[PDB]
This record gives sequence, structure tokens and C-alpha cells, in this order.
Amino acid sequence: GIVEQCCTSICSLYQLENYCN
Amino acid sequence: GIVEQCCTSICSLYQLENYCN
Amino acid sequence: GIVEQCCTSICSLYQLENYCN
Amino acid sequence: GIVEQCCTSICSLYQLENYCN
Amino acid sequence: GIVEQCCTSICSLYQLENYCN
Amino acid sequence: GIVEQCCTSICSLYQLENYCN
Amino acid sequence: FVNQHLCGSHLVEALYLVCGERGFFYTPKT
Amino acid sequence: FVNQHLCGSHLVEALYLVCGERGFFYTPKT
Amino acid sequence: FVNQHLCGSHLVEALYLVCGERGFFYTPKT
Amino acid sequence: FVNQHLCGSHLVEALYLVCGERGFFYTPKT
Amino acid sequence: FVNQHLCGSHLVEALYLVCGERGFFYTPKT
Amino acid sequence: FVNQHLCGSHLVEALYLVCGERGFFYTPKT
Ligand SMILES: [Cu+2]
Ligand SMILES: [Cu+2]
Repeated sequence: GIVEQCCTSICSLYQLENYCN
Repeated sequence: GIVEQCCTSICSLYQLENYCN
Repeated sequence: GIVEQCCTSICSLYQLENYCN
Repeated sequence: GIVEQCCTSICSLYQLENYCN
Repeated sequence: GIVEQCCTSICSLYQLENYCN
Repeated sequence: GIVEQCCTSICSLYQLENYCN
Repeated sequence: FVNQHLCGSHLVEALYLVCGERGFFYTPKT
Repeated sequence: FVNQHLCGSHLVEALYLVCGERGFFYTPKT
Repeated sequence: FVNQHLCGSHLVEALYLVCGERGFFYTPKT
Repeated sequence: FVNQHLCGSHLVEALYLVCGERGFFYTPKT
Repeated sequence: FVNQHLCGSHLVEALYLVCGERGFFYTPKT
Repeated sequence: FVNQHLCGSHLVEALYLVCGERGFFYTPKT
């Protein structure tokens, strides 16, 4: 999950865009 | 909608619930 | 405490009302 | 009071202290 | 400058980057 | 560092002023 | 509860608190 | 859904939001 | 220090930072 | 520089900021 | 990305997210 | 009362609040 590309492990600012509408 | 209203007018926690996954 | 209904262990949104004025 | 003022005008950290437990 | 603008007008993440260490 | 007067170990409100411009 | 005035990131923080791990959508008009 | 730990600043953010204009007490020594 | 402009949840965050675990009351006029 | 863990509220704060007016989905069960 | 409206502590939070541990300066006009 | 750990975003939130219009440097590599 996002909790898993991002809180569990670590993501780019680019990754968080994966989740924009 | 929710975004607009809650910032222009007031919304209750209960209204915000309409938006949950 | 609130640190104990809520940060130590976990509480409902309802529990946090326990502390409203 | 504090709530009103600090948001209408400016308050110092020192004024906020008047409110501590 | 950045502080002023981003709050009076809009700034992009890219503009904020000009400020990093 | 500030991460070391302040997040690693613990600092005063006074210490954080050390870092004001 | 009580009605809230919620703009910008504070609305987003409100949906987190109200929805949590059920999760939510954030959909501004366009 | 299972609600969450709220610590320090996140916990008073949750009180604000939930109590709003009634206001609240945060007394951690309790 | 410096004077601050503090509204809504940011005032609540200010009282947390200034009072911490001593704790505080949040009492808006009514 | 190595970017950071973002958890709970910090993570939806980061989504807001990054997506803004497009908006976003936060679905943690995923 | 998207342009943001960023005032007060939310700008500071934006520089943290964009700069992180590289770090940053916060310099209001005077 | 014993003041607290401040990490990441909470720590720059504390700097903002404490320095305000003077502004500040956050340099974590230090
Ligand atoms: Cu946090
Ligand atoms: Cu705000």
C-alpha cells in the first residue's frame, strides 16, 4: 500500500503523485 | 461540495464521514 | 490519563469528548 | 480572551503561558 | 520573496526548492 | 545538531532560539 | 459533536481523523 | 476499522477538532 | 521571543508547545 | 539526501501538498 | 506538480517536505 | 515539567513558532 511505498519503507515525492486524482 | 462548503461554511464530523473509504 | 485512554492504548472519537468543556 | 486576541491580534509565547496547567 | 508570494500568490514545489540547504 | 540538541535528546524553548535568524 | 471551519490541509487532517484506516477520497470541485 | 494512537501534538489536534468552540482541557499528569 | 498570529488548531499547537505536559485549558469565548 | 517515513497524518499532509487541487485518494487497506 | 497557497506554519511544513534533511532557510522579508 | 523530543516536521513547527518573523535555519546535517 501507500502505507507501504511510503510509511513502512520510504518513497519519492514522485511516488506520492501515483496517488493524485 | 465538501471541500468548498467546510471552508466557506462549517461542517460537522458527521458530514465528513460521507467521504470515507 | 488522556495519554492513557488515548496515546498509550487507543480510544474512540467518543472518548475524546469526555475531555470537552 | 486569549483565543480571540491571538487570532485577531498577535500574542507572545509569554501570554500563552497564562493558560498552562 | 518566497514567504510573501507563496502566501499572497501560489508557488510550486519547484519554487520552494530554491530555498533548500 | 538541532536533531541532537532537540530530537535525539531534549532541549529548552530557549535552545530553539539558538537557531533563529 | 461540533461544527468545524476546515480549509486546506486542516480538512485533509479532519478526514484522516474521521476516516482513519478505512481511508478516504479528497475531491475538490475543479 | 481500528482507531489509532494519538500522541503529543496529534492528540490535542484531535481534541480541538472534536470539541471546537466548547473547548477542552488537556491535562496529561492525569 | 516573537509575537505570533495564532488561529484555530495552530493556537492549540502553540499551547501544547508552551505548556506541554504541565498541560492546558482551551477556552474560547462563547 | 534520503527522504523519510511518512505515517498517518503526516502522510496525508504530504499527499494534499503534492496533489492540491487535483486531490487524492488515501486508501490504507491497500 | 501543483501550485500551492502556503502561509505561516504550512510554508515551513512545505520546506520540510521539499528540502527534508538537506535542510532549509526560512527568511521572511522584514 | 520536562520538555519533549521534537522530530522532523514537529521540530520545524517549533522553530517557526519560536522565531516567527526573524525566521530561522533548519540544517539537520549539522
Ligand atoms: Cu507527528
Ligand atoms: Cu492553518
